[PDB]
Amino acid sequence: QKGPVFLKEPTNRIDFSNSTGAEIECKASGNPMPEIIWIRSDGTAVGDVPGLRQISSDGKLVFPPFRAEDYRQEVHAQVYACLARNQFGSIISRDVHVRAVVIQSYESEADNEYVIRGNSVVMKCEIPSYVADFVFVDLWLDSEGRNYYPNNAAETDGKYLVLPSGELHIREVGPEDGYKSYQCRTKHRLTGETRLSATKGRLVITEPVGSKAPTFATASKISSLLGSSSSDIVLLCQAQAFPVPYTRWYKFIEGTTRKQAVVLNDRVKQVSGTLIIKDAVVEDSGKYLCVVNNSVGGESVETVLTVTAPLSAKIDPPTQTVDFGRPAVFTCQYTGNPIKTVSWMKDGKAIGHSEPVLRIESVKKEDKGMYQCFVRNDQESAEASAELKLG
Amino acid sequence: QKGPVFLKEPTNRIDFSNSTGAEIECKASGNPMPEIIWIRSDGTAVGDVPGLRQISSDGKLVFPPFRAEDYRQEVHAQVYACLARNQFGSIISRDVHVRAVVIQSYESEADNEYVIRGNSVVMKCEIPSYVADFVFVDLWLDSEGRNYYPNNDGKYLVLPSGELHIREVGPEDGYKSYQCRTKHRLTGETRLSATKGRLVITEPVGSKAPTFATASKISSLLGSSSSDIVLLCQAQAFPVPYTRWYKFIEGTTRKQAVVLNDRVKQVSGTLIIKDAVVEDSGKYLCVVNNSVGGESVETVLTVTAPLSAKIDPPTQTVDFGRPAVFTCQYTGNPIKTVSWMKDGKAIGHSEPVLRIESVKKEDKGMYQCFVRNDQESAEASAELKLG
Ligand SMILES: *[C@@H]1O[C@H](CO)[C@@H](O[C@@H]2O[C@H](CO)[C@@H](O[C@@H]3O[C@H](CO[C@H]4O[C@H](CO)[C@@H](O)[C@H](O)[C@@H]4O)[C@@H](O)[C@H](O)[C@@H]3O)[C@H](O)[C@H]2NC(C)=O)[C@H](O)[C@H]1NC(C)=O
Ligand SMILES: *[C@@H]1O[C@H](CO)[C@@H](O[C@@H]2O[C@H](CO)[C@@H](O)[C@H](O)[C@H]2NC(C)=O)[C@H](O)[C@H]1NC(C)=O
Ligand SMILES: *[C@@H]1O[C@H](CO)[C@@H](O[C@@H]2O[C@H](CO)[C@@H](O)[C@H](O)[C@H]2NC(C)=O)[C@H](O)[C@H]1NC(C)=O
Ligand SMILES: *[C@@H]1O[C@H](CO)[C@@H](O)[C@H](O)[C@H]1NC(C)=O
Ligand SMILES: [Zn+2]
Ligand SMILES: [Zn+2]
Ligand SMILES: [Zn+2]
Ligand SMILES: [Zn+2]
Ligand SMILES: [Zn+2]
Ligand SMILES: [Zn+2]
Repeated sequence: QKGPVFLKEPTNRIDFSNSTGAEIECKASGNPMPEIIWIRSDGTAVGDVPGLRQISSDGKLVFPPFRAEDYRQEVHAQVYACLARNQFGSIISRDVHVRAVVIQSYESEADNEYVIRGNSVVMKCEIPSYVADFVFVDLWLDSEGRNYYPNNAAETDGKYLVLPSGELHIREVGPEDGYKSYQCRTKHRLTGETRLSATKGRLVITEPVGSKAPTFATASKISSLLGSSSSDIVLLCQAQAFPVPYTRWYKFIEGTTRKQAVVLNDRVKQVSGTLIIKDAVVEDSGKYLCVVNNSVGGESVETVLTVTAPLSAKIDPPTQTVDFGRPAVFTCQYTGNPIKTVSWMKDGKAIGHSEPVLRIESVKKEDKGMYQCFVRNDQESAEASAELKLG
Repeated sequence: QKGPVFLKEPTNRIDFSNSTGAEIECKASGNPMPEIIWIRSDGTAVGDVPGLRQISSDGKLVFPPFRAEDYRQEVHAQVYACLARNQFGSIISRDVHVRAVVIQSYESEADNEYVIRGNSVVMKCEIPSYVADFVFVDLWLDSEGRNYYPNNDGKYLVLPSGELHIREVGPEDGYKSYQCRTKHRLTGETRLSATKGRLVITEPVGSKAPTFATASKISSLLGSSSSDIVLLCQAQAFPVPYTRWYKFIEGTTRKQAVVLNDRVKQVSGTLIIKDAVVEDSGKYLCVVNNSVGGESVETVLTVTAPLSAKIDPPTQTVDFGRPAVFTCQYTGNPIKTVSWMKDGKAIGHSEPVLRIESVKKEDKGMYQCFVRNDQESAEASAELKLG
């Protein structure tokens, strides 16, 4: 009757630990019911590797736990896929990127941050490059025993705020905050075990010796950051000075030298120089300018934001019947941000086109089969299925 | 008989401590002996605040040393200027910005850096942002007593920006401890790192895709023309990756790799430029790659040549209604905005070439060309006589 249609596909990124292991599933339907075949991204089938990779009873790729010594790259750190197939044609899933990571002991360095009294500060949990993806801050803790818990910012009103980007924001530091010391404890999203910071950060408060220029923590006059759609994103202004200055956030109008001021809502909030875009959307993207002036002068810093949305695609029509000699067109409709490549596939084999509209002019008995459009950006991809028929 | 021009033009930026003190001197030229007046940037004149600001004889301005408590902003941190006058009119001295520093007893933290063996790492001893305008790192030291040095053997290297670079990080390197010595440029007072940097060497096991220190895909940087400039690439991968630095073309997606030679060198992921030119200014790209993966980061760069200029002709005479023109020959990088002023009065034109084909009776006097940018400046003048 019909061709294979993908129901449950795995996720673009599958990460796990050598102690846990993983078993991933792929589901397709149609008449006759297709059989699920596991393959690499280049379309080559994968066999067992006893102790590492084994295909189980029903259509399920398994990665049992393993010694750190038994780690094998081509098995664990790999690009995978899922192939559903029957009489009509074949289809491939979105590329499934597996990275299995052995448990590797890590430590968090809470950095002492220099400040002038009256200025607000943000102190950071320094985390190594390699665990940064798998680890984040569970909470903040001081020497006095007060836990500062991380939160979506509904209420930005308070002395202490733990913001979603993982830092601890303190409004207008003073002597009372001077002899307090702070720990950050982090959680591994695979293991789920918590670890306190080894070194404790402390606020070092200088006094308004002079009156000076605004000074950012770095010489960088431009930055960039990325955030998801539903996430609460945090831009930063780390500017420091005396006398304590005021912050103004602006957003650039695209492709021109003309700026515009950021409108604050119960959605968009400001704390010190910290801008909070909480409950974001793609249109929040653009070039931003933080501007801090004081009595002695002023300086400014650019920031490039890009909001990403989940890639999804649907082919119109899911199926169509045509007669020999008549044109048959397929149109791939997509969402998510950003987009780089849209590409077409036939029965598992590629067709060079960058266009969302696939147009065959005169059908052939050759052209009968299954069609797919592949939408992709660096960190993500998606798969929509389609069938062709003849008369 | 004739009008003024600037012979002695004090430095654009002046810094000094409370213990040292400082002084400035400004002459020009011309006839009769020009009135040398010191003015704050907006043309209001400035008098004495004795003990700090007072005008010494010769019409020169001195800043005597002072205690910390007596400090007041308007005199110390401020932008001053200078002006000369005859019947020929006035001319303004360029941007002078002045600062003074009370001793904060600066502290410097040596930051622990966590690394997978085989990967080259950069160590930064972090100086606070406010004092960083002066203090720099002269030397680095470890537990063994090893003295490193600026270097403007090929393993351990300190850069012109002051950080310490290590390549092929081994187990021999990590279980040491590191600390840096910082010297202040307005005093000469040195000091040793408060804390001691520990290098944690982690055992590579599972293969890791290249990751950077921060999520930011871009950075900006700049330096003087004659300076040796560094471009950081901080990347850690297992397998240890290979860093290839490209360079873009202005406002285009076009790309080319770069020319490794005597002036433009490379160490690990670090692209180093020796004594440079404004022609090196541009937008670069750092791509890191290994078997598992790897990604890219781009770095903006600028080079700054000194601002200077003059007007052609330096002087001329004209027939009352006959054309008179002045063009500003400019150099230095970047060049933001040229500005014209009549006897210090601000009269706008954005063109390097300004002309008057119709002369009034009152246009007799001095004229200037101000070449300006964010923090920097230069000035030169010309004058038209009516005959
Ligand atoms: C996945 O790979 C991991 C290594 O990358 C494996 O974990 C390691 O396993 C070895 C021995 O199998 C442990 O060494 C033992 O340590 C215990 C004491 O406990 C340890 O406690 C923590 C670990 O969380 C830490 O403080 C120290 O490493 C302690 O050693 C001793 O009693 C033993 O005699 C032996 O020395 C490693 O400690 C451990 N590393 C970890 C957990 O980070 C893990 O077993 C692998 N999984 C599978 C399924 O093979
Ligand atoms: C705050 O400081 C910024 C610079 O850090 C000022 O922005 C511009 O600065 C350039 C060069 O310094 C000038 O050419 C522009 O004219 C400035 N902008 C404007 C709109 O004039 C900014 O003006 C300062 N704002 C305040 C209130 O001090
Ligand atoms: C070097 O790393 C890049 C980053 O993944 C590899 O991939 C290309 O990266 C460029 C950006 O510099 C993109 O424009 C291309 O689309 C990427 N192509 C692919 C196939 O990923 C690149 O292949 C690496 N170079 C090698 C392996 O020689
Ligand atoms: C400059 O200020 C510091 C601040 O403590 C002080 O110790 C020093 O004596 C001052 N210098 C003079 C010359 O008074
Ligand atoms: Zn992919
Ligand atoms: Zn630090
Ligand atoms: Zn799909
Ligand atoms: Zn200036
Ligand atoms: Zn650190
Ligand atoms: Zn001059």
